[PDB]
Amino acid sequence: GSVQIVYKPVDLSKVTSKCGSLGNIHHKPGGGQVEVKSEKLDFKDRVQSKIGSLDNITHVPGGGNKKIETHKLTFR
Amino acid sequence: GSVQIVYKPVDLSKVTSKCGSLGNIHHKPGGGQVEVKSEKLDFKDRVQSKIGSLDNITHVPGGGNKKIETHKLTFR
Amino acid sequence: GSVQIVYKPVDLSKVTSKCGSLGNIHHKPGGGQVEVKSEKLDFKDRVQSKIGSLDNITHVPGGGNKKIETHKLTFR
Amino acid sequence: GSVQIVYKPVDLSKVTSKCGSLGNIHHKPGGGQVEVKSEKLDFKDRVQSKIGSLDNITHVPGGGNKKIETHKLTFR
Amino acid sequence: GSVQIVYKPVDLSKVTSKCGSLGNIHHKPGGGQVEVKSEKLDFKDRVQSKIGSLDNITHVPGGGNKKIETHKLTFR
Amino acid sequence: GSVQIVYKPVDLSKVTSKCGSLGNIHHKPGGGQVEVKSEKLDFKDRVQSKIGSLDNITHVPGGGNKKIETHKLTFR
Repeated sequence: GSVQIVYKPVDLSKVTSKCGSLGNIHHKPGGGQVEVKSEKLDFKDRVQSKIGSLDNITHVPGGGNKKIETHKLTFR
Repeated sequence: GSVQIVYKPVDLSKVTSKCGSLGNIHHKPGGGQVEVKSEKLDFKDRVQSKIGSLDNITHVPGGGNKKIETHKLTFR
Repeated sequence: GSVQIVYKPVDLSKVTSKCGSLGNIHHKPGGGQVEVKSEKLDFKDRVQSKIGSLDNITHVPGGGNKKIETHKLTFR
Repeated sequence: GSVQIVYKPVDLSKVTSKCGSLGNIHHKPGGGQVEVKSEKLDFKDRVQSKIGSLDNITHVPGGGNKKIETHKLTFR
Repeated sequence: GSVQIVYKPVDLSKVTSKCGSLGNIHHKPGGGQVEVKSEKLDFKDRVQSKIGSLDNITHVPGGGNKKIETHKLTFR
Repeated sequence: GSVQIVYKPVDLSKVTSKCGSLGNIHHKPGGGQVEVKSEKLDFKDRVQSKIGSLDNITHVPGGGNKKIETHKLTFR
């Protein structure tokens, strides 16, 4: 019973993005107000909490192409 | 029972980004107010908390291409 | 039972980013106010907390391409 | 023609206010945003302008009784 | 023609205010944003302008009673 | 023509304010942002301008009673 696995992917890809000019981006928030009123937290595993986070972002890349992959062979 | 694994991926890829000019980005937040009122925290594992984080970001890269990958062979 | 593993990935990739000029980035926050009111913390493992962090960032790289990878062979 | 004026008002008044206790007043605005876009102003007399005034007030007096009066004899 | 004026007001008044206790007043604004964009101003007389005034007030007097009066005899 | 003026006001008044205790006043603004963009000002008389004044006040007197008066006899 010669188990045999020849796992062999190939990949010849491209993720291009040609752009002319990024200009005149304004972003002027106006404050606000948050108020959490809790008692206890008991986080236990892989928790990713964000309690009462008033914030702003301006993510303006000239690129932004993401090519995520994943492989796995859970042999038993 | 000669178990055999020939795990062998290939990758010939490209993630390019041609851009002209990044200009005139303004980002003028206006404050705000946060207020958390908790009692106890009992974080226990891999916790990633952000309690009451008033903040701002301006992430303006000339690139930004991300190529994440992952492999695994959990043999038993 | 001559177990055999020939784990052998290849990688011929590129993550390029051609840009013209990064210019005229302004970032003028306006303060704010935070107030946490807790009693006890009992962090225990791999905790990554940020309690009441009022802050700002201006991350403006001429690059920014990230190529993360990971491999693993948990043989038993 | 002995013109005669015997202008003579009297006033025996009271403006009282008995109160027990002023307590637990909260006032938590949430920001906002204004934007005026004008060209010219040409104010000329007794003008009382307030252009684009984002503001807040908390006027909590233990009194507040106002007794305004006015007299006049424009004789000719 | 013996013109005669006997202008003679009297005033026996009171503006009282009895109060118990002023307590627990909170006032927590949350910022905001204003933007005026004008060209010329040409104020000329008794002008009282307030252009783009973002502000806050907390006027909490234990009194506050105002008794304004005015008299005049513009004889000709 | 013996013009005669017997201008003679009287005033027996009181503006009292009895209070118990002023306590626990909080006032926690949260910033903001103003921006005026003008070219010329040409103020000429008795002008009282306040251009772009971001500010705060906490006027907490134990009194505050104001008794303003005015008299005038513009004889001709």
